[PDB]
Amino acid sequence: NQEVVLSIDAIQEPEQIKFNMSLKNQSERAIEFQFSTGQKFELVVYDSEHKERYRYSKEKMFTQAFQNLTLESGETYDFSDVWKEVPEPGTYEVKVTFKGRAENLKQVQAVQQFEVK
Repeated sequence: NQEVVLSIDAIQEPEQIKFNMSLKNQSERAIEFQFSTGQKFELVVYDSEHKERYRYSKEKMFTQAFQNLTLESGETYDFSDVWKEVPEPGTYEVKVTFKGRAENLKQVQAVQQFEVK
């Protein structure tokens, strides 16, 4: 029913937490996304008081380059990130937002609860 779908998988590792994402074109048509900088996504890890614990974007510099990307019918754009410190046990939420903009598409974002144990 939705043309594009973003999935998030959060996996607790020994030294860190890993986030695997896949932006999937489920439509029958190719879809173009445009970006105004090199940055492809944003990822933010919220705690139970909605304070930010991690932001992919902090500590990074992106080129001010326009980009033009086509996701074919069925194609996925796969991407991941590592949060380099396990926090304390509890439930958290990761919100990934895709920075590419498709004509006649709401911006693509997903959220995902995950427990650190």
